[PDB]
Amino acid sequence: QVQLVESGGGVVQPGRSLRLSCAASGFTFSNSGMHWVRQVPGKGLEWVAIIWYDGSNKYYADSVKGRFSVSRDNSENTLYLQMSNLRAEDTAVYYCVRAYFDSENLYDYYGMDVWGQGTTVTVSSASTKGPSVFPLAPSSKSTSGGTAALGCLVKDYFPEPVTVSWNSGALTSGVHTFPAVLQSSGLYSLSSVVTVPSSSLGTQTYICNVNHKPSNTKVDKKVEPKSC
Amino acid sequence: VDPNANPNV
Amino acid sequence: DIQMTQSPSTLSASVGDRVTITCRASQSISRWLAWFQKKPGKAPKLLIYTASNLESGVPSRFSGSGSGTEFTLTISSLQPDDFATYYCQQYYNYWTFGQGTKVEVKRTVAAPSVFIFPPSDEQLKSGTASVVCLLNNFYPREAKVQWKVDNALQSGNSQESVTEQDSKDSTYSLSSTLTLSKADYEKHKVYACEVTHQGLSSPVTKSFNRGEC
Repeated sequence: QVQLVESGGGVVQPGRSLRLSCAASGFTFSNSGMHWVRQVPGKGLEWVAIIWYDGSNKYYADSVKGRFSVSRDNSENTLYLQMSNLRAEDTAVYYCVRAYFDSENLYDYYGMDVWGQGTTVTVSSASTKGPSVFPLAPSSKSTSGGTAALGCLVKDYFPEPVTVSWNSGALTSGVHTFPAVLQSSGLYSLSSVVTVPSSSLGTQTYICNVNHKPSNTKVDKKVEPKSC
Repeated sequence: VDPNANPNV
Repeated sequence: DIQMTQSPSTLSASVGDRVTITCRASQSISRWLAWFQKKPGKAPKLLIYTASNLESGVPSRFSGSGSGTEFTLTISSLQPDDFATYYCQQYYNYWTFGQGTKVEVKRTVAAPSVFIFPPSDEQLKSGTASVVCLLNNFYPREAKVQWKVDNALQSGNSQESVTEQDSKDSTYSLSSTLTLSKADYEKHKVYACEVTHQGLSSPVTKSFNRGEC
């Protein structure tokens, strides 16, 4: 039952600071070295920092050296990562990772074993904004045989995430809510498309529900067919 | 101290 | 300064297939190599440590070998739980990971269904025009979507998003969003996306004219 739970993730503007925490349970936190690993969107996994069991030794990756500080509080079973002078490239999912621990610890060089589920840190000068939901209207251009496509464009929201729900009763061959894309404005955007029977386009009602909790926005939009 | 050496007790 | 390279980048396989993925190091790391498994939305899990030793609870179908610069991870019989991404990690000089290797579900080539959506009038009233091109249920994932405005190939004004592989039909779905200003949208009349895929004998073009809808 070795369990590592990250906390403190969220939005932080560039040049500012944020501290992450990691709650350790199921093992002796005081007896284990700990790691921080991050995965920048698109880029692969990269090691951030390591701290010794007693806090006496700390090493960092060159990309975060001089801006990031790793700490621990063995009396509270908590690991810390103080991030300062944050840049957009520091936007990533940060994982709390335990160093390799064995009872017959006769090893020379040590890696990592148990990871936490991770927390997301979004570094941007953008402000919290609810999305604008626009209809992707069905038409002959979005119909192929007995299957038609329609959807909703969820545009210009920050931060992540949003939840797009389609109404029950919308006969659906498949719902594809695409991963978000970061636009040049620093705002996110996604589409949620659904395949429906072409027979029901002139009768069935199709409504998408977009809920953006950070802005407390819950918007429903009906997608109506066009003559095209 | 080698950063890859044993970081545990 | 130890780089880890993995081949292949994407591996297509089926249930029961013997799967082998290779990891190379820029220098000799002896056996100080580890293999991790990460399924989407879930945290990485350590499968193999010291190049070849299996971790506790890891199924015996997983196997690892190598010493020095070249390493391999082998799954003798591929199970449904084994479809994920695998990373190798060296722990000799700091900790660096490979770019990852995704094990996807092999299936027959499936051509994409191409749909195009014109901008809504509500979005045009906000001063921006987004045209969306949908590629639905296709395989393999490699697909080329090109935007043409008045038969002029567009660069820099589109962004694409692809879904993960759906367990139902082992297919992918892709969207391409062309974003223009209302001033530029009304300058031109013809809008089209061209899709090039292995399941298509010729590039498929769906188009629409501003004002027809």
